[PDB]
Amino acid sequence: LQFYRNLGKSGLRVSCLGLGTWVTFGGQITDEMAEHLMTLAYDNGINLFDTAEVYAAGKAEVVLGNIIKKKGWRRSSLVITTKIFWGGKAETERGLSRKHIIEGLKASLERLQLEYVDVVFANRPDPNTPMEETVRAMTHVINQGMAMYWGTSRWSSMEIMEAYSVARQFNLIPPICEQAEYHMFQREKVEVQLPELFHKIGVGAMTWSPLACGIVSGKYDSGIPPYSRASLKGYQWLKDKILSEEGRRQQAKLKELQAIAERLGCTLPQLAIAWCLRNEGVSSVLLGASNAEQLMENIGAIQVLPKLSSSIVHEIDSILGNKPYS
Amino acid sequence: LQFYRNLGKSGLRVSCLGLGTWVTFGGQITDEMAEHLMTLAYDNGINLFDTAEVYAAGKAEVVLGNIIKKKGWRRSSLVITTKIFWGGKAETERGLSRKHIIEGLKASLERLQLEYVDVVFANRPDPNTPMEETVRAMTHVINQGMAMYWGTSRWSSMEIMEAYSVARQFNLIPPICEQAEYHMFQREKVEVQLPELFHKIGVGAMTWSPLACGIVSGKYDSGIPPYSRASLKGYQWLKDKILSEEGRRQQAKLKELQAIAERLGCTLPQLAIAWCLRNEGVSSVLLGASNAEQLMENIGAIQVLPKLSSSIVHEIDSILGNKPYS
Amino acid sequence: YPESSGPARIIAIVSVMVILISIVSFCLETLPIFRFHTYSQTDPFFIVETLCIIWWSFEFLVTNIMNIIDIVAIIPYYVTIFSNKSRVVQIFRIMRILRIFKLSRHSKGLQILGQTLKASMREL
Amino acid sequence: GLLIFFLFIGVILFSSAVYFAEADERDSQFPSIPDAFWWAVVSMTTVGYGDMVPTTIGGKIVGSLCAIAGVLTIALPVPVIVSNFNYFYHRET
Amino acid sequence: GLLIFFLFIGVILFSSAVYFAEADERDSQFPSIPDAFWWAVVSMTTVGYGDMVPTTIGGKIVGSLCAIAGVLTIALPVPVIVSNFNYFYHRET
Ligand SMILES: NC(=O)c1ccc[n+]([C@@H]2O[C@H](COP(=O)([O-])OP(=O)(O)OC[C@H]3O[C@@H](n4cnc5c(N)ncnc54)[C@H](OP(=O)(O)O)[C@@H]3O)[C@@H](O)[C@H]2O)c1
Ligand SMILES: NC(=O)c1ccc[n+]([C@@H]2O[C@H](COP(=O)([O-])OP(=O)(O)OC[C@H]3O[C@@H](n4cnc5c(N)ncnc54)[C@H](OP(=O)(O)O)[C@@H]3O)[C@@H](O)[C@H]2O)c1
Repeated sequence: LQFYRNLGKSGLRVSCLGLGTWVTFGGQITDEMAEHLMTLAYDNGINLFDTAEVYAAGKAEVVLGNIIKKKGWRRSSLVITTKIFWGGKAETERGLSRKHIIEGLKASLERLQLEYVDVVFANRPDPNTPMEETVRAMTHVINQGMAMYWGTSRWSSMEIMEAYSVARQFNLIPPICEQAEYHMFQREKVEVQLPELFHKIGVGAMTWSPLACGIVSGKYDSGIPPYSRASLKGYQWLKDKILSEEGRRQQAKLKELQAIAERLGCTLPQLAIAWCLRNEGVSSVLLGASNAEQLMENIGAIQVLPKLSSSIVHEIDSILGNKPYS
Repeated sequence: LQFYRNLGKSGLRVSCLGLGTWVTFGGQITDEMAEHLMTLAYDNGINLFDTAEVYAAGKAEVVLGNIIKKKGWRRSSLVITTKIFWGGKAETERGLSRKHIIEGLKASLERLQLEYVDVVFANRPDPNTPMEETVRAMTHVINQGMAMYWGTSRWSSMEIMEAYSVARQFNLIPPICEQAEYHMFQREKVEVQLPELFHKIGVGAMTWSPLACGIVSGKYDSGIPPYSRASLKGYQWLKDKILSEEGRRQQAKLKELQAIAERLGCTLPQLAIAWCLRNEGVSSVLLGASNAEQLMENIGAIQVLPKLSSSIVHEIDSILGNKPYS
Repeated sequence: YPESSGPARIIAIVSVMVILISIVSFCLETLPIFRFHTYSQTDPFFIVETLCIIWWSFEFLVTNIMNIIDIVAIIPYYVTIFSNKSRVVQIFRIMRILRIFKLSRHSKGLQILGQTLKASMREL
Repeated sequence: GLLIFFLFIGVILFSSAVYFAEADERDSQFPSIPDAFWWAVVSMTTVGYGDMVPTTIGGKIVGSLCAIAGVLTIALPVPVIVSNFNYFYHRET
Repeated sequence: GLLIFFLFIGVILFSSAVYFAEADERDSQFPSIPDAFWWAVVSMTTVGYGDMVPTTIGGKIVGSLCAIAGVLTIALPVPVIVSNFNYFYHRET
């Protein structure tokens, strides 16, 4: 019902749906399409756009930056987020050391043609760096005005709490969000681990791959369609996943879920996405889309949200048979 | 076996071998040679380069800076370190006062044609300045983005711990490394004093003069070769050291070590250097080289490292007869 | 002799684009959006290029200044083609530009400037 | 026509030289040849904006000539056009 | 008079082109046409301050011509005035 929500407990208001750029921008789709996708989204009230240095060797950031400059949107109306970790082949070009966080964010900013991002993310945890160093770097780039807030991605709740306590120990800035994978076939962390952090230290969740790369859409119910992500060069791993025995077992369940969708009056993707937004602990879902049709459809997930009754949810849990042990 | 290791416990990854610029760059060798040395090293995976304001009245920094700009290497793939202390004849141009640390690092940066160094070092301790002032200056230049980390050089472990506790007291940044001399005829500090600091507060060692200025190479087994460092104008002190009674006593032992080398299948320099890397407490060894041959040979030290068995080490200790009292 | 009658005349237009586009391509190479066997060096900027490289060497046989405008318009090419399987030859990629001079064979205004120069050496 | 043709020549010609003369630079203000074009025109016509200049020596040599050649180039077809106005102006006078 | 009239023409003309060529820009140094005027004059007269230049391609094309047209424009009424001095100078000599 509420289209805008706070990222965790920070004062930053993001749209419950955001558009990502992985695989697509600079890669699978044309820049014309990219611009169309972004305009469509922006005009529909989506203010959150996620990217990363690693995406397309940096091309994604360039394209996203290009569009923002061309459309001439007000920077204050946007919320750009970017992730740092893999910034090159050199030893010193990856990880969360002070050296890379600074050099990496500075480089991404250059590609984005922006003075700063609203939230910078540690793309994944780094065991080779002390937490204090990392929190100091994030805090540094924020005081330097290169970022407004910082978050973690793929961190255990233990590491998130470590960062938080380290921050309190040295009077630094705590992270305000965690970017966790979350969809019907991947629900352990967002439903068990993260909730406590939300109520304890205000850390919120910004989940990715709501459709499991398109698996949960239902487009694979009978083989690998042409031009689908699974068919792209470089995504054989996705193809394997879909054709595997578990891949089959999964598809068999989407068939069961379709009925749920029909009852709710929506489409499977709309349900899968609205599903992700049923818990308060989730601030936003980062959508993926390779064409305008997909995006225009997916945003409809907002209308489904009010119908996800306890009954409907329980029913879904039964069909999936994988509700995480509380 | 591991070519890259963390500097102390920081998140900064340096190659276990680095190339220095003392005596050579801007001084004994031509810039053509300097460029050749650096390219050779860089191409071989060495990412660490040490220099100082004091070297060649600043010329070394200029040459190093020139090469980096000409080769156009990615700054993020390099780790430049520089040392500060002796920056001029004027009273206020030396020491570790806030005034000199800032002015000195800023000047070195200008000569280096770099926006910053990865690690700035206090070339030696300064009894005329309170520790708090020094730690505040180092922390300042780091927040100002002129350096990524800071270290100490030629400091007792007591002073290193003072800097560390002072840092914790005022919420400043602790040093992450100590640049200590270390070779077969100089082993007290690195083997006794520094290890505790490594396990207690993560401070690592970046040792210099692994060949004792070329003494441990064996090139002086029968006199002072021409064009050797000992023969340079301004290095009579080195010449004296080599011809002294102790100088003789030393050479007599290298003869004994040669056999060890032959057994290991390597050359004396390769052994002397690999020797330095046998302890975890040592993050990296800064090599010196006046020509391509020397550098290409010395890097072979990596292959020897795996052969330094307890037996071999004990044997060496016996020959040197100077293992520091635990 | 281009404008010999019309037929052997339009054989000139097929030399125009083979230049007024040979140039167009030589510039798109330097483009950032298009850039040991790679440090030096199949590829379009090598495709439509030779698509005329031999097209030149054709009339190159079918002396004088106006003619040297086609010799050098192909010399630097086969020069680096010739060794070290693994800054020389640099003086030859930058000499590919001279190919623009091949225009003088159809630009009277241009060739006019030609003599206007030699007839002014003492001035320059 | 002649004026433009010449320029076009001097331009494509000089833009290329200044490039392969800056190519090796951690500052080269010339992303590529098509980029230098702007510089070429601005230099030859003696405007001298400054929003693009050679930093190396080769480039500054190249540029020197580019300035000189600029004058000579323009100062050829122009005089004619000058006369054509010289006439027509007084004719209808 | 003619000199000024022409300029005025080339100016109002070129200031407008460079505008509708930069209009769509997150950097356009031309708030509006009346603004470009300054640029127009400075370019046509080959001064080239730099305190205002085209950043897009369209603008740099427009500007190219503006430089060329600048020469032609001025180089028409001027020659006359040149002669008028050529005379008077030696007459009273
Ligand atoms: N934090 C991290 O480490 C991390 C990791 C991964 C992703 N992310 C972020 O999360 C974003 C979303 O991830 P995602 O792309 O995997 O999301 P997703 O929602 O799981 O998948 C989107 C993809 O599925 C297909 N699809 C979407 N809607 C569809 C529809 N209605 N009908 C049919 N097919 C449809 C499209 O692929 P095809 O049309 O090509 O088949 C589209 O590219 C990323 O762009 C990125 O910003 C973050
Ligand atoms: N923290 C400090 O205060 C401090 C102090 C001193 C040095 N350092 C650093 O440590 C670096 C290394 O010091 P260093 O130069 O004394 O190192 P070293 O390894 O003790 O000596 C290197 C020198 O020995 C000779 N040599 C090296 N390899 C050889 C080989 N294979 N065969 C024969 N001769 C060989 C060369 O001198 P010749 O060929 O000229 O005889 C070369 O210049 C310096 O460049 C500097 O960056 C730091």
